[PDB]
Amino acid sequence: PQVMDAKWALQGNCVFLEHIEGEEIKFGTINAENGPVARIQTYATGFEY
Amino acid sequence: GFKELIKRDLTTEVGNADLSKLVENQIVGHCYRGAFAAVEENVQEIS
Repeated sequence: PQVMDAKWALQGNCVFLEHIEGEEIKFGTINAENGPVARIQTYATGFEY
Repeated sequence: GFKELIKRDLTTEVGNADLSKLVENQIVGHCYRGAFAAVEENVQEIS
């Protein structure tokens, strides 16, 4: 295309905490990152004779 | 005159667990039973 499209992807986040008997464990989180965008131009030259 | 009524004699099923606490499944027993006694059959004694 004239201009590209960014790549997307999801990622989970969690950390292991010490779990002492019968406590509630704290959940993680999900997040997404996106790539950049690139584009393509045009060039041309010629001659007349 | 004595009748033993049974639907499920015994069923030890693993119960729901709180994974958030890391507690194991609740082992729970269960029986669906009943009895039908009478007085025409029985005679009491003493000693």
